[PDB]
Parts: sequence; C-alpha cells; structure tokens
Amino acid sequence: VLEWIIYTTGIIFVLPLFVEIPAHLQWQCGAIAVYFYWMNFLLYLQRFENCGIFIVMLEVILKTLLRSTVVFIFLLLAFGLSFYILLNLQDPFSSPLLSIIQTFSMMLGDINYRESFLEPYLRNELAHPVLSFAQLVSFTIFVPIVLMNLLIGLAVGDIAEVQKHASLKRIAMQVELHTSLEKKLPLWFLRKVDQKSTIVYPNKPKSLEMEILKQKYRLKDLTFLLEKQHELIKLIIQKMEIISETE
Amino acid sequence: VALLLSHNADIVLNKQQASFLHLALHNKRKEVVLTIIRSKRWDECLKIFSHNSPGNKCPITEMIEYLPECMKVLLDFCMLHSTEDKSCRDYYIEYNFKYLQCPLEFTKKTPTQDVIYEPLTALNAMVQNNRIELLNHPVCKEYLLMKWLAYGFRAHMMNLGSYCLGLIPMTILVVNIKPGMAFNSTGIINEEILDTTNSYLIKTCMILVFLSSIFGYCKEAGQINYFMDISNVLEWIIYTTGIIFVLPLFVEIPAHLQWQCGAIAVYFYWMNFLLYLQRFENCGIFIVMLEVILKTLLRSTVVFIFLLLAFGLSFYILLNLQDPFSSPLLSIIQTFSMMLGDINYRESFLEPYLRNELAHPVLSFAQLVSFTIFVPIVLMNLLIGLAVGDIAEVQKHASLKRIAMQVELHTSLEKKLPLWFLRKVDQKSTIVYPNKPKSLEMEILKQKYRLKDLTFLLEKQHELIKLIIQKMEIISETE
Ligand SMILES: O=P(O)(O)O[C@H]1[C@@H](OP(=O)(O)O)[C@@H](OP(=O)(O)O)[C@@H](OP(=O)(O)O)[C@@H](OP(=O)(O)O)[C@H]1OP(=O)(O)O
Ligand SMILES: Cn1c(=O)c2c(ncn2CC(=O)Nc2nc(-c3ccc(N=[N+]=N)cc3)cs2)n(C)c1=O
Ligand SMILES: Cn1c(=O)c2c(ncn2CC(=O)Nc2nc(-c3ccc(N=[N+]=N)cc3)cs2)n(C)c1=O
Ligand SMILES: *[C@@H]1O[C@H](CO)[C@@H](O[C@@H]2O[C@H](CO)[C@@H](O)[C@H](O)[C@H]2NC(C)=O)[C@H](O)[C@H]1NC(C)=O
Ligand SMILES: *[C@@H]1O[C@H](CO)[C@@H](O)[C@H](O)[C@H]1NC(C)=O
Ligand SMILES: [Ca+2]
Repeated sequence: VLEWIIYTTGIIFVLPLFVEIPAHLQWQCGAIAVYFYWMNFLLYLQRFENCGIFIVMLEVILKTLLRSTVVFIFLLLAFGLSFYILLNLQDPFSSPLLSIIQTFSMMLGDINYRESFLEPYLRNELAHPVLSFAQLVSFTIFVPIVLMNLLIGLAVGDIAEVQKHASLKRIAMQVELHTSLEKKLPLWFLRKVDQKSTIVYPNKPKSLEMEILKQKYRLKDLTFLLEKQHELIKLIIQKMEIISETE
Repeated sequence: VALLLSHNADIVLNKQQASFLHLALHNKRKEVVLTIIRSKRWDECLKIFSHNSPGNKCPITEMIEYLPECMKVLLDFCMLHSTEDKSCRDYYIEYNFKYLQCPLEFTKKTPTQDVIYEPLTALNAMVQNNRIELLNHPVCKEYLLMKWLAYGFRAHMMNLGSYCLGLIPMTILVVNIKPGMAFNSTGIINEEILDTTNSYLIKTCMILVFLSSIFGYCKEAGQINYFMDISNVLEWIIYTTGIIFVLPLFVEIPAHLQWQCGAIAVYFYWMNFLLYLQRFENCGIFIVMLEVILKTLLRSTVVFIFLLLAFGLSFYILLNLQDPFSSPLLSIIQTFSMMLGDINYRESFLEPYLRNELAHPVLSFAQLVSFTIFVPIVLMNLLIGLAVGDIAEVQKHASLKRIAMQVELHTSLEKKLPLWFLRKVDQKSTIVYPNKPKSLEMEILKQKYRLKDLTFLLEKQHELIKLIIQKMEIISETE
C-alpha cells in the first residue's frame, strides 16, 4: 500500500514534464509523496542489525495503541459532545467536529484553563458555570492522567517483553535474511563466492531447570539400581542355610 | 491393572463410593490412569461413578483437578482427521465435544433428585483450577466458538441494539440543532420564528428517546444491592435526563433547562457505552485496566487533596491581586490545573515582579520552586509508577481472565434460556475445513515423590539385611 501511494503521487508531482496541471494539485500531491517516502524508508532500515530493533519496538507499540482506539474513542466522543454544548459560544468549540479535534489536542495537558474557562467566567460569558467547571475536573482526571498513564504502562510492558528476547531475535533476522538470499542466487555464483575457512589477525586493523533435570535422571538411575539390589537380597534369603536358628 | 482388566474383572464402588479410577486419581498415579484410558472398557470405567458423593465426583472433573496432563491426552483423542494431507481441501478436522457435556448424561439412571449441575461443567472446572494449558486446547476453543455462534452473539447483539436505539437518536438530535435553542416536535423556535425543515427527523428522534427512557425505567423497576452498583446509578441518570431533554413533546419547558439536561445525557450515554463494550474479548481488557487505574487514583485523593489545599491557600494569599487567584475556590482550581506543568511562570511571576506588583517577592518565588518540585514532578511520577505496577499485574493474568470472562458470560446465559431452545441449538461435534474461507515447582514435586519412594524401598531392604544377619550360620568366625 505504501509503495502504491508513493508511486501514484510521485508520478503526479512531476507530471508537467509532459502535460500541464494546476499548481494546487501538483503541490498537494507533493505533500503526500514527500511524507510517505521518508516514512517508508524505515522499512528499508529495519534490515540492518545496529538499528532494526527500534523498528520492532515501534511496531509493537503502534499495534498496541491501535488496538485500543476501538475503545478509547468513545471517551473522546463523550467529552467532545459535552464540551460542544457547554462552551458553544467559543470558536474552538463552535462545531461538533472542531470540538472533537480540540478535545483530542487537549489530551496531552494543553487544556487552556485561563483562556477557555477562567476568563470567560469572570466576564459572565459561561452559560453553565458549575457544569463547565465540573467537566474540566472530570476531563483532567480521566484523560491526561488516567488514559496517558495506561498507555505508558502498556508501552513499558511491551518494551520489556521485546528486550527479553533481543539477542536471539537479532541473530534470527540475519539468518533469515541470508537464507532467503540463497534461494534466489544462481548456483555457480554461490560456488564462486563461498569460502571454507577464514584467517584473522587480531593486532592488524534456564540453568536451574537443566540442573533439576540432570538430577532427576540421576535419581531414576538410583532407583533402578536399588531395585536390582533388593532382588538379589531376596535371593540370598531364599537360598541360605539355616540350621541352628531354626524354629 | 492391565492384567486385571484383560481378564473380566468387575468395576464396583466401595464404602466411600470410590471406584479404582478415583483411587488412582487421588494419588496422582499417572501411568495407571493412562493405562485405563488407552484400554478398552474405558466407557464403563467412566460411567461407574455415582453422584451424591462430595468426595468422589465425576471422573472428568477429578482428572481436571488432579492430573491435567491426562486430560490433555483424553482431549487429543477427540480430534479426527480426514485424508491427513494439509494441502487437500477435502481434508477436514472434526472436533468431538463428548467429554465436555454434563456429567448427568453419562449415568444411565440419572435420578437428579437433589443433583443440579451447572452449565459448562468441564470449562468451569478448568477455570477454577487455572488450567490455562487446557483452555487453549483446540477442542475447548471450538467448543466456546460453537456456543458463541449458537446463541451468545445473538443474545448480546440484542442488548447492544436495544441500547443504541436510544443512544443514536440522542446524538442525531445534538449535532443537528444549535445548542441553546428551544425545539419541539414542530421544529426549532428561533426567538418568534419557527424553522420547520427537518422536522420529521426531529420528531422521530424525540419519540425514540422517550420510548427508550420509559422502557429503561420499567426494566430498572423490574430489577429492583441495587443502589450499590454503579451501572444502576449511571442508567438512572441517563433516563432521568433524557426524559427531560425531549419533554417539549408534551409540555413546554425553558430552553436553558432543556439544554443543560441534554449536556448531561449526551455525556453519560457515551460513558456508559463502555460498560457494554467490556463484554467482547478483543477490547475488554482495556476496560479492566482503566477500572484498576481509576480505583487506584481515587483511593489516593483522600491524601493528596491536602497538598492542593496547602498550595492553593498559600497562593491565594501571596498572589491575591491577580484574577486567577482572586478567590479561595478559584485559587484551588488554578492550582489543580497547574498540576500538569502549565504553571504560567512568565505571566504570573516574572512580569508582575518586574513591574513591582508582587507583595511578597521572595516568598512567591520560593513557593514556585517548592510547588514545581512537589506536584508536577514527585506526585505525577508517583502516579506513573503506580499505573505501571497495576498494568503489569493485570497483564500477568491476561489470558486466563480473558477466557474466564467468556466462560462466565455463557454460563450466565444458560441459566435463563428455556430448555427446549438449548436442546435445539446445541451441537455434539463440528467440522472444519482449513483451506476454505510454574514448571520448576512441578519438577521438584515429582522428584520429591521419587525420593519418598526411594526411602521406602531402602527401609524394606534394611529390614531384610538385619534378618539375614540374625539367621545366618557362624562357625569358624565365632569369638
Ligand atoms: O513414560 P513416558 O510417557 O515416556 O514418560 C516418562 C516421564 O514421565 P513424567 O513426566 O511423568 O516423569 C517423562 O515424560 P514426558 O514428561 O517427557 O512426557 C520423560 O521425559 P524425558 O525423556 O524428556 O525425561 C520420559 O518420557 P519421554 O521419553 O516421552 O520424554 C519418561 O519415559 P522414558 O524415560 O521411558 O522414555
Ligand atoms: C544485517 N547484518 C548487519 O547489518 C551486520 C552484520 N555484521 C555486521 N553488521 C552491521 C552492519 O553491517 N551495519 C550496516 N549498517 C548499514 C547502514 C546503516 C544505516 C544506514 N542509514 N542510511 N543512510 C545505511 C546503512 C550498512 S551496513 N551482519 C552479519 C548482518 O547480517
Ligand atoms: C465474547 N466472545 C467474543 O467476543 C468472541 C468469541 N469468539 C470470538 N470473539 C470475538 C468477537 O466475536 N468479537 C466481537 N466484537 C464485536 C463488537 C466489537 C466492537 C463493537 N463496537 N461497536 N459498535 C461492537 C461489536 C462483536 S463480536 N467468543 C467465544 C466470545 O465469547
Ligand atoms: C411547538 O412550539 C411552537 C412555537 O411556540 C408552537 O407554535 C405556537 O403555538 C401557539 C399555540 O397554538 C400559537 O399561538 C403560536 O402562534 C405558535 N407559534 C408559531 C411561531 O406559530 C407549537 O404549538 C408547539 N407544538 C406543540 C406540539 O406544542
Ligand atoms: C433566527 O436565527 C438567526 C440565526 O440562525 C438569527 O440571526 C436571527 O436573529 C433569528 N431570528 C430571530 C427573530 O431571533
Ligand atoms: Ca441496571
């Protein structure tokens, strides 16, 4: 999808090479092309080993964030549609869609307390003062504090889980890269470039489980030997001589 | 046991109504249980148990409680394949739900005098013992999916539809009329002129909100522990305010009251919608996390509301000539707003100071530093650390909790549907075409058992050796 968008818009950005075009369309396609080009460059960077674990982390966090919008987009609807009614005489809240975008922007802590709540209140320009100040407190508690801390905790967990398997995943990426490359090169070329050894001059420019497993094996061998010994002892008793100590 | 079964041995109970299978299970003898399973006569062995016994229940529940690794084999026996070729399209897997059904089926007599078995007995037994590795077995997964597609999806889409029938016309009314204007079924009163276009939609939505509020009132009076729940309070508020928002359908009302009730209704509607969403599995763990974090935050306001009092009442004295701090309550709200880092240093402290308008400069600048250290840094980092801990704790048990939610959903649904309907929609097996559209503790436990057996054998051997010494012959080596 990314590459289809890139090619379709890049072909329109430079189309006046052949056929004329309005400047507005040309630059509005350039704005999309120059953005998706550099966003798609990261998928090329994710191959190299020194900088490909960050793309894995970025993808994990982004997926986790997108799986929760199906839920936490109704908080935005609730607060935006109530702010559209309470603060309707102000320009940032003069339309349902603008009021939902302003509420999305206030999610990081940029609430505009003095400009939207205090100063209209001291001018007698709030239609519902008590409700407007109660909504401010409930919003501040619910969204910039609770929701953002929820997202931070999720990200901390995801990154810990990714770091737990960093080395193995890093090596497996390289192994898979070269394995895929081998299934497409010609035979004679692989014969030509392959080597059998290498020379290096340095001067020139999960344990506890294994232990308990081993000792389990030892214990089983011990049991086997003890049973053989018990059989031998019973044989002794049934073959011995008893004369003076008979009943 | 294999030799005694190969000959026609009887399978009876004793004085405790325990068969040999119960004795093998209570002592965790894995190999004899696997032998009983792999053999013939497994059917009668399964049927032999008896109810009315609080100690020796159905063999399946006992096997889930004591030896789950044998239940795994018993379940593996329930997946049949076709051509055994992954590529073939006629290759289909059949799942058989033979052992997950009610124990009252296995016994032929079935008196059911005082015996009442809850629905989904096997799955509830798996949940009450944290058998997560069993709940992820494909047979149990297909069992739950069959129950879902059989009646759960429908029983919950009916609930969602009944709620949206009042949720959607409310939103349609809000985003189609300008707030502050009076309106009735005839149209919008522009004060008098009367805008009459789109009156049909307005009338339809005003009727749909009224009916939903009335039916909600009736259902809630039917449910009437009640006032303790939160959903009850939310729905009472929703219905009470929604009935006032559309009241001009019958009796006139001031526009101010109408819209100030609409502002509360349209907010609590969408806030209550999340409690409906928390049922579905792909998006119900976030509501659990949200609730945990919110409870933890509310338990600390009883403490960290005195920091706000201290700082607000001192700022009310130090910066009293400025409008944001010109009253005790306004000064406490401004301090609450400054909690996220929006301090207004240049507008409240620096610029008044360079105009000689601060009454107490040194104290005013010392309070700024102590506030910045105490609240936007220490308190917020405390809250962040608490949230990180809570979310880690919730994620530790994500899969088991997710499955238990579905099991409880369907269990509750079963106790209310009619018998014949459950008979009609229930299935016994399913066919699937794929092509078509905690260990260390167990190890040390096992080796503890092995060590105890070793000790027992060694003691028997010691006794035998002492017998040898006391019976042998001694003639040439006597003293
Ligand atoms: O009689 P088996 O079914 O073959 O199993 C027992 C043993 O059973 P316990 O776990 O109850 O002690 C282990 O079986 P698993 O846990 O692996 O199922 C063991 O495993 P290891 O060999 O890994 O130690 C090995 O069984 P298996 O060979 O199938 O792994 C062993 O039987 P044997 O030592 O006679 O093979
Ligand atoms: C995939 N892999 C390795 O990466 C590897 C490796 N052994 C060592 N390295 C490290 C390495 O060659 N790193 C490199 N980084 C770039 C690079 C980085 C950023 C750029 N940004 N720009 N422009 C452009 C290029 C080029 S070579 N083995 C065995 C392997 O399999
Ligand atoms: C409770 N449960 C499952 O959920 C389940 C399941 N097996 C698969 N699922 C997933 C599922 O059906 N997900 C669904 N999601 C919606 C939905 C989501 C958001 C909405 N928002 N809006 N509007 C509205 C509807 C409908 S069905 N089993 C066995 C089960 O017991
Ligand atoms: C809806 O509101 C309008 C506006 O007040 C009502 O129309 C008025 O009705 C009275 C009584 O019949 C007349 O005296 C006014 O002249 C009407 N106003 C206009 C602008 O024509 C209407 O009756 C209300 N509808 C209902 C069902 O109550
Ligand atoms: C009718 O509404 C318009 C705006 O929608 C307003 O400018 C006008 O004053 C209203 N008419 C009357 C009589 O109030
Ligand atoms: Ca209720």
